[PDB]
Amino acid sequence: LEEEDVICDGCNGPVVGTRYKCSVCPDYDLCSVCEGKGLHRGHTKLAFPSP
Ligand SMILES: [Zn+2]
Ligand SMILES: [Zn+2]
Repeated sequence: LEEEDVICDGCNGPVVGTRYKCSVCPDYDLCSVCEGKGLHRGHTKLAFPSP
């Protein structure tokens, strides 16, 4: 089947658990690893569960 998966704009890895979606940039997300590394710090991101 076709599934919609979230891939990290930082490491191209899967975004599972908590996803950080930028509130300004279009279709931009980070995994918790890339967030921890402090990527995309200039913009406010939305943090919510990624099932
Ligand atoms: Zn990442
Ligand atoms: Zn942004």
